Amino acid sequence: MLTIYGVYRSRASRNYWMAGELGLPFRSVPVVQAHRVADPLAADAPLNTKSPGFLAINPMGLIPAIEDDGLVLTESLANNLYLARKHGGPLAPADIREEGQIGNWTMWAATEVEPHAVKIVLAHTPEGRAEIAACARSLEKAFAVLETHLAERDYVVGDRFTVADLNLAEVFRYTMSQTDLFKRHPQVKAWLARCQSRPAFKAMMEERLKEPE
Amino acid sequence: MLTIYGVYRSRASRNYWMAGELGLPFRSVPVVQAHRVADPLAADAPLNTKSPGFLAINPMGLIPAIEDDGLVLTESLANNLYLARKHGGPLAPADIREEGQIGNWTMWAATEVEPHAVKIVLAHDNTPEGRAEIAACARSLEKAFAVLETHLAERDYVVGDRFTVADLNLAEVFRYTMSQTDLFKRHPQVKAWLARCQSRPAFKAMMEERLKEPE
Ligand SMILES: N[C@@H](CCC(=O)N[C@@H](CS)C(=O)NCC(=O)O)C(=O)O
Ligand SMILES: N[C@@H](CCC(=O)N[C@@H](CS)C(=O)NCC(=O)O)C(=O)O
Repeated sequence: MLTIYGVYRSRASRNYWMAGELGLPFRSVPVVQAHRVADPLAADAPLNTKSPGFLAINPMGLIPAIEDDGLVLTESLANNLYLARKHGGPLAPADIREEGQIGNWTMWAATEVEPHAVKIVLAHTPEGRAEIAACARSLEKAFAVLETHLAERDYVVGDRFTVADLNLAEVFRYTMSQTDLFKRHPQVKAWLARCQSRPAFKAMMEERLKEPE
Repeated sequence: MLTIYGVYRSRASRNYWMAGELGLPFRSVPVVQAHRVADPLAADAPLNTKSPGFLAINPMGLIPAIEDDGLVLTESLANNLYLARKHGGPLAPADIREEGQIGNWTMWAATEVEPHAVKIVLAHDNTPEGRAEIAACARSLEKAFAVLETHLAERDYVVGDRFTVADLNLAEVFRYTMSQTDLFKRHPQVKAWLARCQSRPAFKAMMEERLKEPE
């Protein structure tokens, strides 16, 4: 069985959604970020990223981690590529060419988009604008590239929803506060709505909503 | 024949090394960073990341890009995973579990090591307060070094007790940190692992070509 370590209000959401798309039963262990807990090492602290039990399985001290048949993996987007390769189905690459493409879009998201995106979710006056207008403009390159790629496509790879769309959608979810950025990239706007209208996404976010902020 | 776009004095070194490890024939197309070039769009300009001809290959305008039978891939570390998977041999994952592990280490390097590593090399290539800004980045890397150090206590390589694409990927990210001698001093197993990776003939041959390019 699959075990997923991490609260839904974290990058673990990427793995909960993927598991849902694949139809996998899983066990959720709601490990909390150590900064959202007042004194992480107290006996009555919630299970968190600085707990020795958790550090024994992910020495990096970050969520998510998943454990599948003894194998522990600790990188959210890569976790998803592994689940797709393992379990197959339409979300998985169908040939070596798609594997390259899916891998390429996933790493592009991780290195060129996520770092700026996540700062916006941290940010979320003239001072609040400048810090956001900086991270917003950074993303113009990324948005433009995806926008052009989606001119004649509904999905990034193989004319169907894949793990590449799922990985990307979750990174781009961090940017949704930037209304203006989406308005000038309508193909990305349409694509992200298309990804988020899926039942397994809805059902992930409903579980997520049950955790206090 | 594989085409690799990018000068060796770039992240394309990662793909040149990998191709060499795999014994793949490739065509090297030098593409420089547009900021190193006086007039990137002028007709006499060397091919660069802002050249329309190149932008038609990789719309992101970054190097490396590899082209394999029409398929264009544009993320150095992931390019190597693709090459390993396609061509096989001992650098490639032998099964789904190793694929998981090799993928995890690669994404860890990309998201958790490289950003700080890059800022070392960018400041170090290009002051009393300057030595303090670097120490901030150096401290952010302690975590990552410690984790790899622990993992290497009783391993010579990160996965499957042999040199794989995960080692090659990590080695190239960690090369960016080599100026930070105190960090390596305090993590002798990482230092020994890096030297072991760099002792390999394909790495030496990649660095020999690299050294021909001006700077
Ligand atoms: N690259 C990792 C990043 C993991 C990560 O940064 N996780 C955060 C939560 S979203 C965390 O656990 N932070 C620990 C803390 O700040 O206390 C991944 O994508 O899984
Ligand atoms: N994340 C990509 C992109 C790497 C990247 O940004 N490369 C640099 C040179 S190593 C570049 O293209 N610079 C061109 C410029 O922006 O001037 C990868 O790892 O392949």
